[PDB]
Amino acid sequence: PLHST
Amino acid sequence: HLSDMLQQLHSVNASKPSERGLVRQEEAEDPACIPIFWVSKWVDYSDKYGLGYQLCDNSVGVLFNDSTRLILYNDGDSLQYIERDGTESYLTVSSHPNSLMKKITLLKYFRNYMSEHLLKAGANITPRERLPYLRTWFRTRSAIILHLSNGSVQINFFQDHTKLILCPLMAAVTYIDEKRDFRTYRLSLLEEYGCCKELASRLRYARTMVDKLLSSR
Repeated sequence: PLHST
Repeated sequence: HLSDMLQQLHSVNASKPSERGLVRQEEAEDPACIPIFWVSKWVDYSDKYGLGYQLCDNSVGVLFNDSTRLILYNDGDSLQYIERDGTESYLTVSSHPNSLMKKITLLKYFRNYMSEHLLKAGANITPRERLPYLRTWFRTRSAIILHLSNGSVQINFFQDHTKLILCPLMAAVTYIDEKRDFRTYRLSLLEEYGCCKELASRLRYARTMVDKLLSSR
């Protein structure tokens, strides 16, 4: 993933 | 800080907390050891600009690709800039050297994205009462590892959304599980009372991540 949840 | 963290993790792992008698994990909880800061949101745009992040106090930071850093305090205007040589400068979004125009604009974009989207990690946590910045970070297939300037190391696991926040000053670990429930444990108390295999496995992984941080300083 390139960003958090 | 990292060397101390390694020793703390080595000590708990060597005690085999999940492989002995009755596990009394609850007795290892210490709410007084709750961290003051952790990373609540992050954006990896390192392909071009860098790693943007939000701390739990709603402050934001960017570790740019050129190893410079910009930190926006939670007042939404006060800025700290850290150059390559480590020089720390203070300014605001409105009042800044023209040379920082691009970087400030980038921070704004990161900030707005993390204000509009994404969940706040540890939203249900009351933080304990000069901001820490992101010293370094890296990713594996399974996790992102975030090392803060206050010595804390945070590990977010991608697949199950579980997280560890390790602090070498408190010698403690905060575990956020799949249900977003959280507990803070004193590492020495995990040696004393044990823990479940789930936490034990993640602490073994954490040790290997700290080894990577130390061997790549």
